[PDB]
Amino acid sequence: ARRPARCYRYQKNKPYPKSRYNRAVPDSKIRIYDLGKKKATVDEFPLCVHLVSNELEQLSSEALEAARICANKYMTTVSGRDAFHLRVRVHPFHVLRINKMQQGMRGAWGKPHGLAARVDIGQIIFSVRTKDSNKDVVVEGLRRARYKFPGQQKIILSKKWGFTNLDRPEYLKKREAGEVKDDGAFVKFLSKKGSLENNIREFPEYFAAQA
Amino acid sequence: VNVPKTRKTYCKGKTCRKHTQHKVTQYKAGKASLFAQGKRRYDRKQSGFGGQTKPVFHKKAKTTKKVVLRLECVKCKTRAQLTLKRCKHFELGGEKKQKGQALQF
Amino acid sequence: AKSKNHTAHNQTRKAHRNGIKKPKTYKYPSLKGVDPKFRRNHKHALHGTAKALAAAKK
Amino acid sequence: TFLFLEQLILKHNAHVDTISISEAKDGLDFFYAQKNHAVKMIDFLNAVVPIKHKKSEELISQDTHTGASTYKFSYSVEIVPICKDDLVVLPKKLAKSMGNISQFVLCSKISNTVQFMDPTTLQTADLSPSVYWRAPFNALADVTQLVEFIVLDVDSTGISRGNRVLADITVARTSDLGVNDQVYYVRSHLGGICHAGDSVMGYFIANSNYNSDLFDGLNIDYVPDVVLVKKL
Amino acid sequence: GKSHGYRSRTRYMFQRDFRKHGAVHLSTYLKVYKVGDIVDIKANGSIQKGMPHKFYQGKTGVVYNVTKSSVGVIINKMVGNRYLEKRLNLRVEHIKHSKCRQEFLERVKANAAKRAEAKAQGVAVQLKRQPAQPRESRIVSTEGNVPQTLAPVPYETFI
RNA sequence: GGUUGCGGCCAUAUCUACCAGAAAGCACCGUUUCCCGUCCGAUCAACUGUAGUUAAGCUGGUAAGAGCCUGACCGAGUAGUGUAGUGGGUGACCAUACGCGAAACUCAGGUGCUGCAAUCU
RNA sequence: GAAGACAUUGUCAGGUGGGGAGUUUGGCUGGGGCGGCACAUCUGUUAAACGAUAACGCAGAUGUCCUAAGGGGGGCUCAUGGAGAACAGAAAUCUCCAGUAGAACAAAAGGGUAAAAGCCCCCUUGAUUUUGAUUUUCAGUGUGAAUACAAACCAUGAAAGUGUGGCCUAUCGAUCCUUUAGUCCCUCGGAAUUUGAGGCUAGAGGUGCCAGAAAAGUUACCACAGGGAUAACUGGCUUGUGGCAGUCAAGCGUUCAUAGCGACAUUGCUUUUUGAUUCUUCGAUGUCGGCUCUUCCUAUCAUACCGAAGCAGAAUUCGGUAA
RNA sequence: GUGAUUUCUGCCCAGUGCUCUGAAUGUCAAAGUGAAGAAAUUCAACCAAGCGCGGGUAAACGGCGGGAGUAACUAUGACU
RNA sequence: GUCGAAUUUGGGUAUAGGGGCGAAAGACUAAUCGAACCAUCUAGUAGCUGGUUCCUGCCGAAGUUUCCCUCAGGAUAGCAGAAGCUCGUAUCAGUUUUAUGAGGUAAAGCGAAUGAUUAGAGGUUCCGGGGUCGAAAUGACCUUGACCUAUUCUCAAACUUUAAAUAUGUAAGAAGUCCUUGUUACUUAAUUGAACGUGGACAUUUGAAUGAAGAGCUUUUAGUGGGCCAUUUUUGGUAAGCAGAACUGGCGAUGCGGGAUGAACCGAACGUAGAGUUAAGGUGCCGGAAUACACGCUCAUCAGACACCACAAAAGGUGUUAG
Ligand SMILES: [Mg+2]
Ligand SMILES: [Mg+2]
Ligand SMILES: [Mg+2]
Ligand SMILES: [Mg+2]
Ligand SMILES: [Mg+2]
Ligand SMILES: [Mg+2]
Ligand SMILES: [Mg+2]
Ligand SMILES: [Mg+2]
Ligand SMILES: [Mg+2]
Ligand SMILES: [Mg+2]
Ligand SMILES: [Mg+2]
Ligand SMILES: [Mg+2]
Ligand SMILES: [Mg+2]
Ligand SMILES: [Mg+2]
Ligand SMILES: [Mg+2]
Ligand SMILES: [Mg+2]
Ligand SMILES: [Mg+2]
Ligand SMILES: [Mg+2]
Ligand SMILES: [Mg+2]
Ligand SMILES: [Mg+2]
Ligand SMILES: [Mg+2]
Ligand SMILES: [Mg+2]
Ligand SMILES: [Mg+2]
Ligand SMILES: [Mg+2]
Ligand SMILES: [Mg+2]
Ligand SMILES: [Mg+2]
Ligand SMILES: [Mg+2]
Ligand SMILES: [Mg+2]
Ligand SMILES: [Mg+2]
Ligand SMILES: [Mg+2]
Ligand SMILES: [Mg+2]
Ligand SMILES: [Mg+2]
Ligand SMILES: [Mg+2]
Ligand SMILES: [Mg+2]
Ligand SMILES: [Mg+2]
Ligand SMILES: [Mg+2]
Ligand SMILES: [Mg+2]
Ligand SMILES: [Mg+2]
Ligand SMILES: [Mg+2]
Ligand SMILES: [Mg+2]
Ligand SMILES: [Mg+2]
Ligand SMILES: [Mg+2]
Ligand SMILES: [Mg+2]
Ligand SMILES: [Mg+2]
Ligand SMILES: [Mg+2]
Ligand SMILES: [Mg+2]
Ligand SMILES: [Mg+2]
Repeated sequence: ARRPARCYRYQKNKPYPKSRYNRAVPDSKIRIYDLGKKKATVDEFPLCVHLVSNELEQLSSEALEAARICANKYMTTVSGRDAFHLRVRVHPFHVLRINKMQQGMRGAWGKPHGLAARVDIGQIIFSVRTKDSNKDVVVEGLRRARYKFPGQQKIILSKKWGFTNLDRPEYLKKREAGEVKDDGAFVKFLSKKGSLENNIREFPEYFAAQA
Repeated sequence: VNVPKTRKTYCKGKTCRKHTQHKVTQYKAGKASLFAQGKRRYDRKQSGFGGQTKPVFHKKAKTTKKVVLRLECVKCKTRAQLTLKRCKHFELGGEKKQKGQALQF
Repeated sequence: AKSKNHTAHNQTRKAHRNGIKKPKTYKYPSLKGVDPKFRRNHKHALHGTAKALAAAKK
Repeated sequence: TFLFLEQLILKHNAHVDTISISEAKDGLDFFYAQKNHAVKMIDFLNAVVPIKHKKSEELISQDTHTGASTYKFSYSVEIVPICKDDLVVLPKKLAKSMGNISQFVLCSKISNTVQFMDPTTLQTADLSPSVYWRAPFNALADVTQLVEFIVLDVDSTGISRGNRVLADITVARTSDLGVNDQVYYVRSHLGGICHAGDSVMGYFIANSNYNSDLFDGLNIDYVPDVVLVKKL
Repeated sequence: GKSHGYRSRTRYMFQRDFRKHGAVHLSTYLKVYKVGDIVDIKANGSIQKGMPHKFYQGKTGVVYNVTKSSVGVIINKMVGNRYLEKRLNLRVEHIKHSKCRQEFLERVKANAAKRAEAKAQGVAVQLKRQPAQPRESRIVSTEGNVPQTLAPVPYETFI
């Protein structure tokens, strides 16, 4: 069934997603994208590590599947299965075509083959949030996810807090006051604009000046 | 389609030149009639030795004719023609659309 | 044997050998296409100003 | 006839040997691994429906070691276009030969061969594919031209070869029954199964402008005003 | 096969803008056009009568005729090694005055006044528009404004 | 300045929820003989300004409002892109040189302007 | 002797007549055939923000349906959700609140439309007469479709106004022949009258191969003019597929990942496979296999010397130099 | 047409042919017959063979399948 | 093989070309047969192959548009030549600027409509169902999806509020601007307007830049209607020295210097000579020109050596060098 991954490597053809014109497409190989302890608060896992692509390429749906298992399998055995939260950012939507078949080219349009990603230079593929002490397991876990992909990707230690859009000290500036509150998985911050009636309903710690 | 048996339109005919009542029916061919210069020329050209001396049409495509209407102004009896689009069914007089009847039987 | 079907190569080169010229404006355009009711009057209007200058310059 | 054929193929079940099936505008394609599998199907089709066909071939390899030149075959089958319940004008010579039947006919059975019936003077006549294809014609009006009528009374006259036939049916139009007064009275083959107050379908020839030359070679006055195809 | 209808390829062109559907505003109808006026064409989608063909969208011509609810515009269209001269009969929703000609007309009154005033003043005019000349000298002060020294920054990731 | 008739541009004019309206005008509101329309004088029709109201409509005000509208050493001279080289790189792609230059995001302010006639403590 | 106004013979007329003659037996086309129609057209997209733009590119539609589903005016608000009403339930009818269209507008798709272009009523025939100008397709020819006027006659509405078919983009056809309406006007040429025939202006009967022949097969008995503009074999580019090699190592190998078996992924080389293409050769490069005989490659079956082993010995397995 | 001798040569006449001491008012040329008209002309009845209708013919051309059900299972070169 | 007969054979005689003869092979019929030979009609026709005869000078193409039983061909526009004619600073320009239009690609967006899509958190059950406590309840106690509330991960050739760059329409005056009061069967309640006018006023800073071997017009006729390549955008296809498009530059039709060699790359486009100077490329020897100068790197028991270009990858290395 499968052709080599060298064939459907580079972004040549236009985005060809599933719709009312394509209709029939095969199921995606990758299915669940979040792994580890995914019912965890923001204060638990500060240290964030990314897996960043350094090439404008396509990663197939089964390149991510083999990569996601090996990163999880190493991190579960060594550091324990509830010492992290792995997140696969990349979703495979692009449908690849194959000319599986009066003459040769006398009528030649291909059938759907499989789903693939469309990754760009500096894009994040895998995102992992963890404790401060448990870094070396995450760096070596993503190392073995790197062998399953083609091209060049690199691991980066994030300066941000967890999955937040905030730095190490900037989150600590606002979390000490009543300016941040937990959402569920992610987080909610105080806003100066909006109705003043429901800015007092939520955020009970702010508007006091004491503790 | 369906049309009324009568129509109220512009007669042109010296005494008329206004809107008047026209009777409506339907255009019917008219017979071939020998002694016409085509049929005199054709019957000469076929007679003798040499066989079929003209084309004979087979490859037909259409399925519906156009509808022509003889309008006869009831005052002057001045006839006047009028043409419609192609259609499979065609009648005239009554059989009018009602308010909102569902399918029956 | 198949052909080459269509192109527009060399067509813009051919075009400029002889200009691409404009169609020469004229003082007084044709009243072809103009409202009949207006022309009908304008005929009679100039007949009068010609006859007015003809009677003036007599 | 295709919808009938799709049902008939399943009962006896000649399909199985195909790799796959695709479709096209006016039919569908069947694909077979072996050549002898596709010939049984055409022999089966020859049995149950009127057809015309032919085969042509495409070459591929031509291996210089023998027993494998490797050809690929294509059989092009055409079903006869006159459906089961159509209204048909026959050609004049054809009509004289097959029993001296009238030119203005309904179809009957649409089996291996096509068979016609004359609704007024009950009569039957057959037409084999070989005799059809050599001089082809087409139906005057199809199933999509039927119109709803309401039967009032049936006066039987006599004959019954096999269907209790020649019923002088008095009928009136469904759009006419409510409003307007008009009645049509017509002899018909539908004698054994016709009852008063029943809705019947049929061709209503009085308001139809056809364009058939065969019909143009008819007797604009020996032709029946109303013909009823079936009960219901 | 191919399809070259009278309004093919006009999906977003004759569209009606966002939050500007419905009835056209009366100032459209109360504007008075005369023979000679320059007008830009832009087809309103709501009004189907008197419409232009997709070619004349964005073209600008002269008026030549005026009648009950329309104007005759006359455009130049190019074809081969040539320009032909084409005559339109558009309804007044699909048309509006060229503001470039209205800019010109006001400058004609300015220049006639300059010449009228120049004779009363005493000789010289110079009424042509000169393009942007190269700029003159100046002494930029450092009084409460000392130069701020800058240098190139080092690379940091932040991702 | 407020109202009324007719408007121009058609949310800085809307929406959610609250709050105030002297004058006059709008309004709700009372009647069914007549022209008129209804299953119904509810709507539309006529009559009365009489018996009564600012309780609604209407006008303005309020809200770290929703929306909408203008800016800003806000993001950003970034994304994107016209032209150049016997530039780099196995390729994918990436730098440099003459130029043009966004959107989301952010912050700050704003919450109808005006024409003709009439008419008002 | 027989036969006899029958036969026979002559002219015309119907039937039969591959026994014989003459002729024909579309095009596009990743060779040709089959299929398809890209052969006349329409929406979206390909299409790279003026216009134009190809492929047997992708997603689909057309040869109709309508006396209203046309013209004018009037009177209303739709999809859906929520709250209530005996039989009545997810679906019946009545009542209220919300509702920028999420409804509907004959059929493909894209625009358009809210005191409407939608739904319900009243009145109607402007889907009429005379002919010219203009737009699109373009040669600025025809065909089709449309735009705005003019000169008449009408419909509707209190009125301003609106109406020359279907809210808009598709829904169709020359010359010859036949026929119908008009003028009831011209001509039949020695002169007349009535039959008959011919003309002028406007429609209809049709050619979907849609700017428009009247048309079945076969050749393995074959011919001619040409074609490497084009197939069948060597060669070339390509390498999906085949073959060969790493990398990571799932399961195995009683304990034991890596002595050795070795799945799936991910990176390559080969031209000993087969596809894809049509550059060379059609005024000809002899188209299978075998026999015979030289030489070259190593990706080494044996033969020389070695290293590893889950190598006691024997018997093996794995790897290195080496053709 | 088949192809010495020996032993055989099955069922089938719907189809295409071939054929008939068979039915008769269905079709149907030219000449002639009547009617209508001033005449040129038009409209009717009549009508040969063949066609169509019905029998015969396979040592004429030829052809010689399927499908359900029969008190477990089994469905026959049976029976329906 | 056959060799006493369906035997072999001489002379005579008969059968003639759509004819003969044939114990049947399309066999034979004077080296001729799936229709003999000879002369004439006949210089039969060919959209197809081959050839087409002296020198120099000037100008110098096309493989594209529409229609054709059209696709190896014609008609038609186009590009080309020739002959001119009316005039003579002419108005124009494959260009910029100023002023002003048009567009839905790139990007962006989805805590905006449309369509896809990963996670939790808060709620709501008379309402898609199960379990727990049940005589039932428009009941509670647990739950998995549906929708609701603010959040969150990721997208769209045939989705979109916003929206570039490049490419594209018009204007920058004498055929113009202002006053004066005439003409009309059109238009207005109204000599008010409308369109063209008489008379008067305004001139070479006459109203942005740059340019202009002159500006305009007519007639007529050749060849061509197989193209191919390159940078960027691109559809088909796994790919191709593959198939199909978009703008520009080229080869074809073109030599000269450079890339050893080469249709298209880089430089540069040619009458006949002398002197100087350079381009792209080079300067050990072949080979005209520095075994120049300067700072470094690298040692290879397959070193490496100049765009297009004649290939190399994942993965490794206490080799050595900077961080
Ligand atoms: Mg004869
Ligand atoms: Mg060509
Ligand atoms: Mg084509
Ligand atoms: Mg219209
Ligand atoms: Mg009341
Ligand atoms: Mg009232
Ligand atoms: Mg109040
Ligand atoms: Mg606010
Ligand atoms: Mg015959
Ligand atoms: Mg014969
Ligand atoms: Mg013959
Ligand atoms: Mg062909
Ligand atoms: Mg074909
Ligand atoms: Mg375009
Ligand atoms: Mg309508
Ligand atoms: Mg005479
Ligand atoms: Mg016609
Ligand atoms: Mg015809
Ligand atoms: Mg033949
Ligand atoms: Mg053969
Ligand atoms: Mg033979
Ligand atoms: Mg021979
Ligand atoms: Mg070739
Ligand atoms: Mg040779
Ligand atoms: Mg040789
Ligand atoms: Mg070796
Ligand atoms: Mg026999
Ligand atoms: Mg024999
Ligand atoms: Mg039989
Ligand atoms: Mg028989
Ligand atoms: Mg028989
Ligand atoms: Mg018989
Ligand atoms: Mg011989
Ligand atoms: Mg000659
Ligand atoms: Mg030259
Ligand atoms: Mg033709
Ligand atoms: Mg040639
Ligand atoms: Mg577009
Ligand atoms: Mg984009
Ligand atoms: Mg797009
Ligand atoms: Mg051609
Ligand atoms: Mg080619
Ligand atoms: Mg050439
Ligand atoms: Mg050159
Ligand atoms: Mg080289
Ligand atoms: Mg260059
Ligand atoms: Mg030297």
